Amino acid sequence: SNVYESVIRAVHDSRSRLIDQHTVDMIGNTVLDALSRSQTFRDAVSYGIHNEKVHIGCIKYRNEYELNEESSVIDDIQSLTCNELYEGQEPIFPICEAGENDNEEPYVSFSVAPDTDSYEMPSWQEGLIHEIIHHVTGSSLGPTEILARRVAQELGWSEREAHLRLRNLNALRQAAMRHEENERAFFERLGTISDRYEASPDFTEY
Amino acid sequence: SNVYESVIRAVHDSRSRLIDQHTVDMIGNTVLDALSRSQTFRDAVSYGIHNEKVHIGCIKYRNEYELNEESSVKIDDIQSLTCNELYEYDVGQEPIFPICEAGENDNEEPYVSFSVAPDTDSYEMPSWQEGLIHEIIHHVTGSSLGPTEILARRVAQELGWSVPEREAHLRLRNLNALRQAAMRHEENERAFFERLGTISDRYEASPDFTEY
Repeated sequence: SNVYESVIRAVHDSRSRLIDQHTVDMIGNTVLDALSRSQTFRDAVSYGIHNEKVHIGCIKYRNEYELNEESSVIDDIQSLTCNELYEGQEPIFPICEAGENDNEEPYVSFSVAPDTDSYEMPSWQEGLIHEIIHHVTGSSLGPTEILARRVAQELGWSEREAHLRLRNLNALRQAAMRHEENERAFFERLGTISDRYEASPDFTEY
Repeated sequence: SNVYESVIRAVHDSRSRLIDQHTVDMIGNTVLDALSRSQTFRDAVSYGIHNEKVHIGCIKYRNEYELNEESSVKIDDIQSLTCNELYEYDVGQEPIFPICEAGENDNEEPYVSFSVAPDTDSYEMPSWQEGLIHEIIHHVTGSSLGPTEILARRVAQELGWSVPEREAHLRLRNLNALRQAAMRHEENERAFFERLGTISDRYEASPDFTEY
């Protein structure tokens, strides 16, 4: 509860490295739902407090991506089009990792949120929690996937490699399509953040 | 701290009288953003706790609607409403509008009924959000008019949100948010209105939105 507000502000402090407001909300909604309802997320979080691992409140969030080097497109992520997301030769996929900056502050990079009630949401949420789990439990594997599975089950959320890929793809697509009226800037925001550069925290470019 | 968890669970417990997961989501985000960053809102919430008014963690959420009596179209009930009918006729002839109310049930337990939430990043979101805060302001300030109106605009400005003439804008915001919600569930159109009717009859629907 000391921790709910810290996380809320952490999420607010993450806007400039995230793709859209929708992703800002999904993150808030899911991390805090887990924190409230999931006995194993709470133990894992609590463990990190009491064992001098990462305090959830410190964790900030990013939508970092990178080029696919089995592609047949290059250039940059900031110069990609709706259509290129439809022509495993996919331009990009996101950096899904629990990292820390040069200043040793912990962050989670992960896919852009899919749309509410899409098929790919429950899996997205599980993934996000999984990466958080890496930080709070001190882990840089089986144990953490299992752990996240349990959280996902406790919360009622509904080959692995391929599935993971199409999930990460449409999520990109869904987000893109979301802003089709602002396509160019969406990608110029995405390319911006993937270059570890800080964008509009109020998404003024929408 | 203590109130943040209380609210996340009020919301969770509010699901069965809420129209969809998006609205549940939007409510949660909006109330916690206000509680995190708005000094006026926190001042208002504190007051209610200290002075034996409503604790916010007490408050549940509803999307009750009532039929527009002054509407030409005859539909027997909400559950009977159709999308084309929604889309079909504009303000002043709309079948139903939101019940915006800071009420309580017969156990004196507090609730806020309010419009369904409009789409993410839509024109109506900021005003919706401000209106949700308004209704909560009524509970936590102990009230039952301009003072609360003013408090609410203040909260909205402190947070960076946007916004007779007022009524029209409001009435149009309400209707457009209903149209967006309706369109949001185009694959389950009949269930959308069945659920809206059930909530509007003051009965509980499934907390997991199993009809979608």
